[PDB]
Amino acid sequence: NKAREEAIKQLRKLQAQMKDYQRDLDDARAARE
Amino acid sequence: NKAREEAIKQLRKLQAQMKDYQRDLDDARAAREE
Amino acid sequence: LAAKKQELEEILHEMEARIEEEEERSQQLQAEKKKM
Amino acid sequence: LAAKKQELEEILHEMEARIEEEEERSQQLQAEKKKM
Repeated sequence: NKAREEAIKQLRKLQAQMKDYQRDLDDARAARE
Repeated sequence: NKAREEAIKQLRKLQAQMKDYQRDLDDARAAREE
Repeated sequence: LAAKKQELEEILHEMEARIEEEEERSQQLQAEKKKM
Repeated sequence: LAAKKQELEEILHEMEARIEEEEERSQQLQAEKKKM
């Protein structure tokens, strides 16, 4: 039961890491101009 | 052990959220400057 | 199962927050369509 | 608790479809961004 908290935390981490890595390149391409 | 792993898991989501916030702020700043 | 269902309802409210995130993302999509 | 689990599974499948629509919205976002 308490492992569901760790599962939800891992899911949130894996869902947020993609945006965290993509927004850097987004900022680079936006400020390129 | 499961409680320790869960304690080590809430920081992963928190660190990912902080990194996403920083990168999104950088993206918003770049868009405003563009 | 009581503890499991309590945690699942917590995860459900987190999914509702994620639905709010989808709403924000749709707002951003419309803003991008109208801005560029 | 079993009926509660069934309801939670229903809304979790709802959230899965919502995440699918989220990825599709991200595809539309990147398409609008590259549309030039």
